[PDB]
Amino acid sequence: DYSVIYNFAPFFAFKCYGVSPTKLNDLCFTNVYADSFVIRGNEVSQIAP
Amino acid sequence: TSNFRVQPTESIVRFPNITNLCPFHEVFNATTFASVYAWNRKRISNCVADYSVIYNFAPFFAFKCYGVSPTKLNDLCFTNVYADSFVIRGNEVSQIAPGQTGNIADYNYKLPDDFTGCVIAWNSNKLDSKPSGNYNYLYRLLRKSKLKPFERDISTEIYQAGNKPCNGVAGPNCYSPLQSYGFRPTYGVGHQPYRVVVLSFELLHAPATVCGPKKSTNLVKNKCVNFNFNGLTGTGVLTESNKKFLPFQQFGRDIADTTDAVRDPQTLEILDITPCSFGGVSVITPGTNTSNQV
Amino acid sequence: NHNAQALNTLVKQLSSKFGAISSVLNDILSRLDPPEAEVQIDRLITGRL
Amino acid sequence: VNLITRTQSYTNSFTRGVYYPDKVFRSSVLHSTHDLFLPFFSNVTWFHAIHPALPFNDGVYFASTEKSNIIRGWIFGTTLDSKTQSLLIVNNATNVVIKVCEFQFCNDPFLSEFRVYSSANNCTFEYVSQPFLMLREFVFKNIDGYFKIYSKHTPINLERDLPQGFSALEPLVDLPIGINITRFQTLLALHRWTAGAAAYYVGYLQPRTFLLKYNENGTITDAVDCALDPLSETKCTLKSFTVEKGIYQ
Ligand SMILES: *[C@@H]1O[C@H](CO)[C@@H](O)[C@H](O)[C@H]1NC(C)=O
Repeated sequence: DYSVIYNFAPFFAFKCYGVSPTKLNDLCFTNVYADSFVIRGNEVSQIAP
Repeated sequence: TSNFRVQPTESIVRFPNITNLCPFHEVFNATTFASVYAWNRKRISNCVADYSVIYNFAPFFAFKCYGVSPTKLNDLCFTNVYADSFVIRGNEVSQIAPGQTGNIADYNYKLPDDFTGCVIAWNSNKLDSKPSGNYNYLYRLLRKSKLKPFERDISTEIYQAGNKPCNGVAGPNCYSPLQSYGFRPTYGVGHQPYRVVVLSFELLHAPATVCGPKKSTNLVKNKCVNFNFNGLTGTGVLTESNKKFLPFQQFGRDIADTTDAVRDPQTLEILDITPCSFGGVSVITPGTNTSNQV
Repeated sequence: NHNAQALNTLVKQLSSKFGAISSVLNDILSRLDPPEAEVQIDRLITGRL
Repeated sequence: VNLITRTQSYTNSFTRGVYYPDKVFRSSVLHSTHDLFLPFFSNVTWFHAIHPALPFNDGVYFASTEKSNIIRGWIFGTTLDSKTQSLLIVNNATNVVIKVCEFQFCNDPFLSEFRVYSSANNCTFEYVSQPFLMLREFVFKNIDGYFKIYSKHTPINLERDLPQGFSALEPLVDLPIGINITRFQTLLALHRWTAGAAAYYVGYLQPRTFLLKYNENGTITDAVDCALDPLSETKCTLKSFTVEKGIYQ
């Protein structure tokens, strides 16, 4: 249930590449991998395919 | 061997007559501005469009034209000229681009992905900061869904993050989407105020009504010239035609889906457009050893 | 009739978008930045070829 | 309060509602367009108004057969008050007035224009042109930000003229934004009040492909609705009004 993600604070960069953010709840996935770390603000734009 | 295209000889521009000018000033000097959530969208129509006044103003931080070449702005004709004036922070200027997503892009003002026009952003920090605080400029950072292109939302909706409505009061999962910009003179680029005017154009089959200044040289009939009749540029020979166009418009076409006939912005004379004479050239030669005459 | 049909099909497909913004070459030439102009011109070329 | 009562009947659209898709001239050619057209042989609501709002859908075909200018305008809006943008057209004996102001409308507005609207305030667009009204057919269309009214006037002998009558875009686009228009209300004209009757014809437009025939003079003379019947679909897929005997996929 990805609604809890929207329940948190506003996101500076909520960028979805291969999946539409609105279609997340409808779709089914095989594996989910959560990678968490901390970077500076100007470094966020480097985290992209 | 080769073709024989009858190269054109002269050029005729016959843009319609209005010989007036554009608001293009009250959409740029206007003493006060608008918010990004509440952005003034003015339709400029009936004009001559001298974009020289734009270059006459202060240097522009990001004078990026997406659908139109910036230097070729005066040559083409456009149906509707739109002035969209608002103030956003410097780092948020990049968010105003077709195909680019961001908080200001999606929750305040979303340009179409196939947008054609020019974004004119210049720093206005000379006189925008006051000791009291520039709370007038506001932006939306929360909305139920993504904004459709060219959509405006000024209503303050109570953000119902939880499964129960906030009932218009503050509490858990109860935050106002609107946020006031903080403008300080000493802040670097990224928080300084920036005045952004978006020139939205719409190329379609209605009278130009707005076409950068160009004086029409007279017409040249039986001959081979370029024609520019309300933006449709081409090559052909202008001849008197017996077709009887109804008053609707001028863009006459034939079964070949080609501009057979056109009406000029002077008389309502209808001229049939025929392609300039051309063909293929062939060399009849005997054997090379026999002779060199061809 | 078959010959006329083929010729008409060619002339009609001269106006196809083929994924481009517009079917008119001069409009793209006088309207677009040189890289985007090259991209759209290449699309039109592929379609016409 | 409510002082206008309308009676509804249902009738057949026959072959009306064909309009020019674009301002492009054509001669002796058959053209296929996919547009918001009036479907052939559809239900048409006939309203008689005696001394009441309607939805707009994607477009409305409005027909009148009146003589003594009983209808004198139209009203368009979403909330029909000052809260949302509206579009008011009035047709006096001298000119047409189009306003995109924030007019607040009565519950049953009717036709000096004191009774139609109570107050006027900040507007968006205003247009003054020659009067629309001089069988009057109008086609409304607000799709790509523009507002389009197409008009035509034909004589009367008996009932709706079955032969095809094209609608020409004379009033042109008003260049409005028109906001999320969702409803439509008509304006009947009373006098300085014994009796009064109206002859509204309301039909709805729908995405549908039609084939149009242009004569040698550039005028539409006949049309075929591709979805009406298998014969019409065959005519559309053959790009010809005449169909030779045979079997067609
Ligand atoms: C076409 O227009 C001409 C005017 O030159 C007129 O004589 C002729 O009758 C018209 N034909 C039709 C079918 O309207």
